Amino acid sequence: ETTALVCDNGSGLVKAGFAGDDAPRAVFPSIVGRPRHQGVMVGMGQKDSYVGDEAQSKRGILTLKYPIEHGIITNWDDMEKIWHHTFYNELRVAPEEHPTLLTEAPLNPKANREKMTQIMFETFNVPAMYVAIQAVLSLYASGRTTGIVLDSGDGVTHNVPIYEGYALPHAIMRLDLAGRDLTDYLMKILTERGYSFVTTAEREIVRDIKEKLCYVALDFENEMATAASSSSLEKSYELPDGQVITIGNERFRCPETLFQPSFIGMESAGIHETTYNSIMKCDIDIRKDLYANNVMSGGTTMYPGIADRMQKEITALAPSTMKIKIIAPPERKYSVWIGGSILASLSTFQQMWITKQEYDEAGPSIVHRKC
Amino acid sequence: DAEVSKWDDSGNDIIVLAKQMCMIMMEMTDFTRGKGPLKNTSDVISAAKKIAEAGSRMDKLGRTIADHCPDSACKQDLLAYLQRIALYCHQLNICSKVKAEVQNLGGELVVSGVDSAMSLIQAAKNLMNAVVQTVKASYVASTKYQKSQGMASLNLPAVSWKMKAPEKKPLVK
Amino acid sequence: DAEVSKWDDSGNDIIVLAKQMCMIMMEMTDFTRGKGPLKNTSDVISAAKKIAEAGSRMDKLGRTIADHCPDSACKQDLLAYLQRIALYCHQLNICSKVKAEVQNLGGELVVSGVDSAMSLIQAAKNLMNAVVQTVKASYVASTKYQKSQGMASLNLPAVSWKMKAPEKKPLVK
Ligand SMILES: Nc1ncnc2c1ncn2[C@@H]1O[C@H](COP(=O)(O)OP(=O)(O)O)[C@@H](O)[C@H]1O
Ligand SMILES: [Mg+2]
Repeated sequence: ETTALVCDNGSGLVKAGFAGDDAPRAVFPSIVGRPRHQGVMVGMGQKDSYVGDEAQSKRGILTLKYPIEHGIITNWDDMEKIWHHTFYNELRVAPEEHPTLLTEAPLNPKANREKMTQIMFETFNVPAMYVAIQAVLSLYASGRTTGIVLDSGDGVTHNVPIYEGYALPHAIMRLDLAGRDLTDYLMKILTERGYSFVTTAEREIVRDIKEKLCYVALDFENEMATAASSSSLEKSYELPDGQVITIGNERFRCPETLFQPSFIGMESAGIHETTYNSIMKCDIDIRKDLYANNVMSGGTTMYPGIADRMQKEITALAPSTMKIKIIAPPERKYSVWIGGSILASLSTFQQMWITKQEYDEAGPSIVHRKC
Repeated sequence: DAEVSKWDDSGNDIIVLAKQMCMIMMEMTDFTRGKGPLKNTSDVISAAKKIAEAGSRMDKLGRTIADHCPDSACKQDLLAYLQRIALYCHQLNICSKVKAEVQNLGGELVVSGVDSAMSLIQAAKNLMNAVVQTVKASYVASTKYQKSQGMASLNLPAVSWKMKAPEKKPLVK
Repeated sequence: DAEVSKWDDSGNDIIVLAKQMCMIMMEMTDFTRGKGPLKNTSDVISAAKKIAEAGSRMDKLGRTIADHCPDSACKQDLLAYLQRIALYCHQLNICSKVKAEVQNLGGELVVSGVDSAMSLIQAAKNLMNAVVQTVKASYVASTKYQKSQGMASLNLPAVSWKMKAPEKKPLVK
């Protein structure tokens, strides 16, 4: 009765569904495209915004905007179009009778979740609401209560170290390098062969390139010496207009900026010594249980060979007696949602919602106290 | 497509109409393969003037809901598809009368069945691809504003629309 | 651990229930070294949905003792472990449906036995470690408040719990 909704509204992809299930009912990209050309036929027009899946079948006449950049909602009029699309047009539910479980990255602005609270209560009129952290929900879905979670998505990657249900907020690190900064590095790195992708609708083609041909080399300075001696690493890809491109050493140079972020001009360290500098800011008694429970979540952690590369780079930093086990589940793209369906369908969680009656005695500043 | 096949025939007046039009268009799409009741081009013209008449009645059914909708920000997703139905039925009326008189003035050797009546299938499957978004944008406009005055007089509850919740997306592969 | 092995099988309802759950957990423990009746991953999922049902009955039996305690100063150590077994069986129910669909969609080659079914063993080791504290916190609340009215109606004397006195500590070395 009154099954809750779990809407993980990440950057780049929106995953929604019902609480208590094991798979999302709605996975569509988080874009709102508007037409940029001149309409000549009468009737084609009077429709100035395509949201989600029909803005990628009809791209090529649209300019595609992302409302969430770096985990922060930049466009508050286009984010209401995606929430209106994912309730009525995509899930086919009425939000007046279901409580929703939203999802936010750590270390975001406090006025980002202050306006998600205002929108769901004064526009969609949900009975109850709750805003959770991403990397705490990918420990629910992993069968653990202790561990350190590297959650690499599209806007941000962050580490949250948790020991026996107790989080250490002084050791939560956050990078703004993520998967969308590997798409924009692949557009620049492909111009050395002649292929120039420019437009916003041509960035979705080079995004589909990195999901199919890109991988992580276990030894980078050796792999660049065998990518030039022979041509056994090259693979071909067919564009939507029939042209065939050929990619050589740009298959592993694109996910290598997660481990060497000096390729994009960032001064920060890689993701292998960000997940280690946050272990070494935890207390000494719990470091043996974080080396062995190293949960990897999110979509950008799905390259072939990102687990065997990351075990190589923490064992070179950790002491030689610790064993290091990296937990990469096969379904780790939807791990943040599955732990959201676990938490919202819980028997002891049902007194932790922010009810609509509670929203009147406070303002939108109640979400900081209750979450 | 298969979205119309995922509905039930015991629905309201719009879903029983939108499922009749997909049964007409299913007779025309396999004419490219020749596995239907339409034998030659002279049945494709009579079927195209049938789907253009049924499509011209959902323009009338959709506009009664667009008049009872009180919010001006809600009809803009609905009137954008009622203007595409009004065009795609006007092409199917006139570009069937053209292919009727070409068949009489020239004979049977002029039109070749497949790859000659494909101007009638293309204008029909673009009507069907613009008629499932005026039963989806009309389902939103009749249940989001159900409690408003005027919409309840149409007698269209949310249980009358026979659309279900979608299927679970696959986790791997 | 070996504390459950030191209990007798002729006890009351809670001791005979916590003896069955350690027999299920011992079938998943040796699967990490491959010496158990559970041969592949498809038997670990059936056992994890079995230990999540037997562990969901001690949440029922543990709450018939927690409400009969007279004051709220003694059940704080009992409700703290009853809320942990509410979480550890909800993970075992849902993360067994998730690992059943991954085994069904991608096939049997995606799961690898060891290092793939360890997400169910780790959530079951934490259920067993939070159910032997639920026996020990319920043994205290059943004998410290035995003479009060309400606790004697459960028919739980101190002799029904078959837990013995601990061993002598070693003096040297
Ligand atoms: N096979 C893949 N290889 C590399 N990157 C991938 C792959 N599949 C998805 N991604 C990336 O994952 C991101 C989308 O997945 P997800 O982490 O759920 O996104 P978000 O957190 O923005 O909702 C995108 O940046 C996409 O490029
Ligand atoms: Mg995410």
